[PDB]
Amino acid sequence: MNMLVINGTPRKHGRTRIAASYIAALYHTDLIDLSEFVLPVFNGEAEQSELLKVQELKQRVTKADAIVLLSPEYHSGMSGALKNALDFLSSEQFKYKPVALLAVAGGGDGGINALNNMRTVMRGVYANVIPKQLVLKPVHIDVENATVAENIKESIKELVEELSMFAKA
Amino acid sequence: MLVINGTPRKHGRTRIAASYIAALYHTDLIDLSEFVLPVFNGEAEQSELLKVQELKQRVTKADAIVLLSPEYHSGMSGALKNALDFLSSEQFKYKPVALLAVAGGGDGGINALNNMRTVMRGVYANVIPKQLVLKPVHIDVENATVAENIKESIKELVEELSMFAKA
Amino acid sequence: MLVINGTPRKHGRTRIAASYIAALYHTDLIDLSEFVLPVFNGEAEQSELLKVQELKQRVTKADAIVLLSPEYHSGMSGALKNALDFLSSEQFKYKPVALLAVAGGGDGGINALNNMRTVMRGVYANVIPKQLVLKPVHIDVENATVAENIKESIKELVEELSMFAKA
Amino acid sequence: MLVINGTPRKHGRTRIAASYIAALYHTDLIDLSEFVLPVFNGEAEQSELLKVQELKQRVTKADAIVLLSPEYHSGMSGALKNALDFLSSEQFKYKPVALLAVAGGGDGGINALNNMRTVMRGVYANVIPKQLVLKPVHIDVENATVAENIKESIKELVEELSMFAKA
Ligand SMILES: Cc1cc2nc3c(=O)[nH]c(=O)nc-3n(C[C@H](O)[C@H](O)[C@H](O)COP(=O)(O)O)c2cc1C
Ligand SMILES: Cc1cc2nc3c(=O)[nH]c(=O)nc-3n(C[C@H](O)[C@H](O)[C@H](O)COP(=O)(O)O)c2cc1C
Ligand SMILES: Cc1cc2nc3c(=O)[nH]c(=O)nc-3n(C[C@H](O)[C@H](O)[C@H](O)COP(=O)(O)O)c2cc1C
Ligand SMILES: Cc1cc2nc3c(=O)[nH]c(=O)nc-3n(C[C@H](O)[C@H](O)[C@H](O)COP(=O)(O)O)c2cc1C
Repeated sequence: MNMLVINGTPRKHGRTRIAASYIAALYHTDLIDLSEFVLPVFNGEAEQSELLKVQELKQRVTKADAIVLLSPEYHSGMSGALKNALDFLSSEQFKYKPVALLAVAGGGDGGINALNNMRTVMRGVYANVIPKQLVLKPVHIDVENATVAENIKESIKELVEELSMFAKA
Repeated sequence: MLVINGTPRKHGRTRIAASYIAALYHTDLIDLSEFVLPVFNGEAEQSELLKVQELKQRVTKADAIVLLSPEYHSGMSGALKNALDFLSSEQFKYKPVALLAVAGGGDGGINALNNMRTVMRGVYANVIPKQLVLKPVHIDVENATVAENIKESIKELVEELSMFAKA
Repeated sequence: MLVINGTPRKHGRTRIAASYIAALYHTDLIDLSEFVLPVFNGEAEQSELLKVQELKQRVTKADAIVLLSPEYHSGMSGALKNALDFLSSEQFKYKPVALLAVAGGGDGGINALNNMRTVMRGVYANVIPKQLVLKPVHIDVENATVAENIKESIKELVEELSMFAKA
Repeated sequence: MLVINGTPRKHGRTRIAASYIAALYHTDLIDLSEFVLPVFNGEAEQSELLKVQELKQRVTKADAIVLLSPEYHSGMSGALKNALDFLSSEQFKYKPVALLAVAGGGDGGINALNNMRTVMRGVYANVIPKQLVLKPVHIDVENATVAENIKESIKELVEELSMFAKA
């Protein structure tokens, strides 16, 4: 298609999971849901590299032409679950890969810290993070309807479109 | 005082630095290379896990914490962040914390420190000014200890932490 | 206690916030809106100027500092950073500091806070955990003061700052 | 292509590095050590100033920018930030930008880079992945040029910048 969406929240009832679901559906992308895609904690031993899930993670990330990286803001940073998943990876999978960042925060001043955390880590693996970044609040998520609210759809639209533009370049 | 090793690798350099500090100053030690937690999932039953309970108790008990982490991809280890996701200001509020990052070289270290500092402030911890970046040259793997060159810097770090803790 | 207004704009919101704190908590006040310093150039003759001498002297004399800044382009004001460039850990070492940023809206505020935080610890200052982001809704321009909705948040900020100062 | 020297010091190392790049790739050059601006105050009259109009014009016409800055107190120079405060996304939107920071050594460099990356993204610029930290060893002051050991890295940096600009 050939885009990929990664849900960074490990909570099955997490808001980030809903945002990711919507994007994956509307824009016909691959979807990695960390709430369902449970990895072991990276520990650096050889057998972990043989793990089915680990090989799948690498495979699906490499084939992606562009990645929408979503994460909830936990303690002013990305989820430990998402960071752990990335710890299995490297520039091998991310080099020059167009990445759009989206953080789901709960409080008032939350969101930017998670984004910066993700941007720094992504740049660390030589990814190409696009300028436009998005912070979602509870008001942007329609839990009862398992989708995002109308108020945020335009922003997401622009995010994905800018990502696609960088991907074509 | 409590020392927390943020590297999940049993052979990690960060574990060596953490062990040295813990033994030299007779502190409590939480070693994430042995202290294995499930990946946070936000479930209530998970938060009731004995290990999670233990983590909370030992952190809140601590008068001061030396927080060590390797730099993985310009940030703290996922293992450490995952452990922290189980916790909150209830365990960290106003608690004196000293930051130490072990990087593989180059320009590594600061990103991990900043990541940790931001997260710790997020849980209302009292992060002291002095922060330390260790490189492979500062670690003696053969003898499973730190190199002589960094010992004074570590001493300065701990003593400043103690100063903030007693104040 | 010393309050520093980071906004160079005479009509800026940050100036209103700063003036409020200085007035109600009877503190010293450095207003970069009219405390005009030249652009740092590293020349020795600059440190001879009475304003920079005054800046250094009032910072060292302060028992605790409330550092306010607008968020310009996801960072602290150039005016404030320029003023800080004249200074160093000589004036800031272990200085209790509380951060406050004023943002135009949206997702602004945090970047300026982090910027100031990183710079402040860079000069070895003791930045307290509690930090504030003020939005237009927190500023009562018509009455040239802060809104009632933010007064006790500031109160808490000053309280925590004082606590760190006493200890 | 445009090269911006962030150091306001006429004898700054950053000025040396900037001059090397500007001459090697025959680029435009804005030298803040001699391109003096007033402290931004937000008043309409300032935008009438020749230097301000010049700054805006030369930035917009640039197809790519190499942004250099010394690390002052774990951040970009106040001189550079002040200059950027005059500008906005109107001049930087989708502009390819390569970051380079000159640090006095130690753990310095990353903080200045992060500061610049955050601010640049704040004005909607397109900051490339590759970033460079130059240290004293990478600068030959007596020869008024960069050391041979860093010439390759600088080349790779400019080449990646060109690639993103040709997109
Ligand atoms: C462990 C934990 C830490 C959190 N810390 C923050 C925070 O630092 N800032 C914030 O805005 N929200 C914070 N929240 C609230 C989340 O932003 C909120 O749950 C949001 O919906 C994203 O999380 P979710 O995708 O799992 O639902 C935290 C939530 C959890 C579970
Ligand atoms: C997954 C992973 C990512 C790493 N990324 C970085 C990096 O971003 N910057 C760096 O300086 N070193 C990096 N390294 C090297 C580590 O800093 C090095 O292993 C160091 O000894 C600390 O890790 P350790 O405690 O597990 O030994 C990375 C190592 C691993 C295993
Ligand atoms: C040059 C400039 C850049 C600005 N960039 C931002 C921004 O990055 N984020 C934001 O929330 N507000 C931004 N604003 C709006 C200010 O935050 C707003 O004016 C606020 O009141 C603080 O500035 P002040 O103290 O001068 O009033 C910017 C304002 C100016 C003058
Ligand atoms: C006001 C000031 C603050 C400085 N702070 C730092 C620092 O935070 N980290 C660092 O590595 N170097 C710092 N330095 C040293 C500079 O990195 C050094 O002068 C280097 O040559 C770059 O600055 P320059 O372009 O003016 O030469 C500082 C220098 C000055 C003048």
